[PDB]
Amino acid sequence: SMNPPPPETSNPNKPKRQTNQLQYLLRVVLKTLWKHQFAWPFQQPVDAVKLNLPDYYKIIKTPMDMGTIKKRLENNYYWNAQECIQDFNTMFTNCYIYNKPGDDIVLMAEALEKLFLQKINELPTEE
Ligand SMILES: Cc1noc(C)c1-c1ccc2c(Nc3ccccc3C(C)(C)C)c(C(=O)O)cnc2n1
Repeated sequence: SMNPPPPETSNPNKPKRQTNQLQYLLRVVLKTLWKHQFAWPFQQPVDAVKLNLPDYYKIIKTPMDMGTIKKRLENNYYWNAQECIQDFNTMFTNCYIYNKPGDDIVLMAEALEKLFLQKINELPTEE
């Protein structure tokens, strides 16, 4: 029972929406990040069991990953772009909180975050 359940990718009680900004986040931002050579460790939830990180979910209480973000986008889980941007930010910050500066995973995260920030800089106007 070591890993927690993953973050939800759908919810019957959460209102759903498609916006051009959310479309951009899936088509341009996530797509660009997903194919980056350092993306793979972020493409699914951290498996603290398999990775032998027994304290991971003791430290990180709001886990997030690009696999979850991808599904949320594909499922129209979000109401707005801010919610999705928040998930990306949580993913990166979690990584910086858990690992030490100069760990390879942190360098990988930093590469992805730089690219993330460049793509969301050109987030289009709503509608
Ligand atoms: C993401 C993330 N956030 O915190 C941690 C911790 C991770 C993380 C780190 C490594 C992962 C990983 N491979 C791995 C395992 C041990 C040492 C070094 C690495 C790499 C530098 C190659 C990433 C894998 C994997 O090998 O499948 C998956 N998720 C990981 N998450």
